[PDB]
Amino acid sequence: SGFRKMAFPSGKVEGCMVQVTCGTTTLNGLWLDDVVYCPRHVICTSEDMLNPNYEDLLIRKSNHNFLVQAGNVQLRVIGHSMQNCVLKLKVDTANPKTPKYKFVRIQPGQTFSVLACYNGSPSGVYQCAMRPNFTIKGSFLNGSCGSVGFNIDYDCVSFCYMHHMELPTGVHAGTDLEGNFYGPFVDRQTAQAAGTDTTITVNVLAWLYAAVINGDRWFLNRFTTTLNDFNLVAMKYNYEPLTQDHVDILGPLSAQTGIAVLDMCASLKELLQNGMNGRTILGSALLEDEFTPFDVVRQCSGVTFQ
Amino acid sequence: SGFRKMAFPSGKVEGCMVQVTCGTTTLNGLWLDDVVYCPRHVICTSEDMLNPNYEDLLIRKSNHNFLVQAGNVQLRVIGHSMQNCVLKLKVDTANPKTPKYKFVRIQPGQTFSVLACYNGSPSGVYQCAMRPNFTIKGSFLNGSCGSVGFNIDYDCVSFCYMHHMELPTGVHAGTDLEGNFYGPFVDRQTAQAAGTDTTITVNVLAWLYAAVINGDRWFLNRFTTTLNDFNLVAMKYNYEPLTQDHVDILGPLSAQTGIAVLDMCASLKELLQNGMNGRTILGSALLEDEFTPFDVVRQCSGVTF
Ligand SMILES: O=c1cc(-c2ccccc2)oc2cc(O)c(O)c(O)c12
Ligand SMILES: O=c1cc(-c2ccccc2)oc2cc(O)c(O)c(O)c12
Repeated sequence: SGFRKMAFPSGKVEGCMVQVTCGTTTLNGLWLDDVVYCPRHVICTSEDMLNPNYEDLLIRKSNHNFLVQAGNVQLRVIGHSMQNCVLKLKVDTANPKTPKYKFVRIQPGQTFSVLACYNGSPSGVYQCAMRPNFTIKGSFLNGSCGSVGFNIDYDCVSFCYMHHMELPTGVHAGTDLEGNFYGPFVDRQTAQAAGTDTTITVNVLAWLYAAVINGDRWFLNRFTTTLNDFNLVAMKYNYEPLTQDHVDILGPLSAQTGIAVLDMCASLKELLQNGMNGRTILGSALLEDEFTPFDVVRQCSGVTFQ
Repeated sequence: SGFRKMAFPSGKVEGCMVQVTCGTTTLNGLWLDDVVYCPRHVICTSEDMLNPNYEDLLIRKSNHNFLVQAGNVQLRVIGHSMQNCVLKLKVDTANPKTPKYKFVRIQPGQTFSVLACYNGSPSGVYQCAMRPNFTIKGSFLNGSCGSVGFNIDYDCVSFCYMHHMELPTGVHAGTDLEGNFYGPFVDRQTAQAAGTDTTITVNVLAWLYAAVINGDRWFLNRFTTTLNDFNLVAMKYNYEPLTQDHVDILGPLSAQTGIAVLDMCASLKELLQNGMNGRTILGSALLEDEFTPFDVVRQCSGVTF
C-alpha cells in the first residue's frame, strides 16, 4: 500500500558521472566505456552565449584543452568529436563501472529519473516527466548541466535525457544522448519560451486506477462517456487529448480494477467539474499526471483492495 | 530553480542489500561488515504470527536454516543472534562494498530516503518523513520487509529505519537498526492502529521559505505574531507545536530570504484559517511538511555527496 513519486536506484548512473572543464567552464559528463558525453556549450566563453558557432569554437580546441576528472583520477582526452549539441570526448580508459545501457529518445508524457549532479558528484535523485511542451520541471542550479535522466529495466540503463539549460520561467530543456534537443530549443542564451504546457491525460487516468488499486473509489460515478465527448470536455481544462492508443495502454489497469477506460474517463470529467471537496487522492489535492500506466503497474500491487 | 522531493543517491546502500530466506518467508537484509541485519519476524510461520515466542522460535534453528543470498553469491551463516526486533546473521564474508556508516535513531519530523527492495533487489528510492505518530507513509508491498531508510553526510551513510510491517490504514511501522521500534507497535499479528497524526509545523515553514527562495511570494503579509499566539492557532488545525528551537533552526532560511520567522508564522496562520484561495505553492495544493529546514538548504545550494 501507499503511492510515492519513486525514482530508480541511481547507483549504476553514479559510477558514470565525471567532471568536464574547458577554460573556466565546468559541468558534468557521462563516462561510458572510453567516451565522455557532455553538453557542447562547455566550450563557450562569456562572449559566446548569444550566437556561438560551435564548429568554429571546437576546431580551435585540442585534446588537452579538455580537463576530465573522475573523482580524483584525471582521464586524459585522446580525441574529441561533436554530434548535434553533445560533445564526445574519447578518453584513455574504459569506465570499469560501465553498466549495460542504451541511448533512447522518449515522447512527451513519459517519465524518467534524474540524478542531479554538481562537479561530477551526485546531489540527489527524483522522478520527472517530459511535459507536452518538451520541458521538464526539474530542480537545477548552475553547474548541473550534464546531469542525465534515465530509466532502468533489467540492469540496463536506458539513458534518455541530458540537461542543457534553464528557461526564463524556471523549467528545463535538454537533449537526448545523441545531442538532439527535446522541443524547439537551442543552446543559445537568447530569449526562448516553451509552448503552452498541458496536463498529461493518460497519466491522470492511470493515477486514478492506482487510487482504486489501493482501495479508494469515492470519485467514481455511474456514468460513461464517449471518447469524443470526453476529449471535448477535457480540453476546456487544458488537458491533452486522449487517443485510442492511450485507451489501449490503460487496458491492463482497466482489467485489474474492472473499471472500463471510458468509465474512468467519466469519473475524471466529474473530478474536473467538482474538485475534491476537501478530500485527497493518494495524498494529493491536485490531479497528478507524472505517473505513466507502466509506472503504476510497476509500483502497485497485482490485487486490488476491493 | 525548481523544487522537488529529492532522495539521496542510493548507490552506497544498493551494494548492501541481500536476500534472507528462512524456510517459506523471504525478505531483505542489510549486509554490513560480516553481519546481515533483517527483521526478526523472518523466523515466524503462519501459525506463530499471532503470539510468537521469538527466543524459543530462534533456539530451535541453526545456521543452515538461514539462507542468505547476495545476488548470485550465497553467503554462509556462521552464527545467528537477536538484538531487539532485528536478527543478526553473522556471515563468512565481510561485505567489500561496506560503506562508512553508522546506526542512528531519528526524531518525528525528520526526513530520510527509503530504498524499497524485493527479494534483495533494489526497485526504487523516495523521500520519507517520520510522522509525529511514528509511522511513515511509504510505498511497500509484501516482500519489502528489510528495506532500510538512510541519510548521507559526506560519504557516511546513516541508517535510521528498517521496514517491518503495514498497519490497517496503509501506513507503515518499523525499527531503527538496533531493532528498537518507532512508535507503540510490536512485531505481532494483532490489532494495531496508528495514533491520530498531526502536521510538522517547522517543515511547512521551511517549505514556505523554499517557495520564497523560488520567487513565489504571494502568501506573505504585513502582520506579526508571538510564538504563543501562533501556537494557539496551529493546534486547531492539528499542527505540531512550534517550539523556540524550531524558530532557531529556521534562522539561516530567515537570513537568506529576508523574511523573519514569526513573519512567516503570521503568513502560515492566515494560510490555515482561510486556505489557499485557489492558488498553489511549488506546484502543490497542500501545505507540504516533508522537507526539514536542512533539506531546503541542501537542495537550494546543491550540496553534494
Ligand atoms: O542555462 C544554461 C545555459 C548555458 C549556456 C552557456 C553558453 C551558451 C549558451 C548557453 O550554460 C549553462 C551552464 C550551466 O552549468 C547551467 O546550469 C545552465 O543552466 C546553463
Ligand atoms: O505486514 C507484515 C507483517 C508480517 C508479519 C511478521 C510476523 C508475524 C506476523 C506478520 O510480515 C510481513 C512480511 C513482509 O514481507 C511484508 O511486506 C509485510 O508487510 C509484513
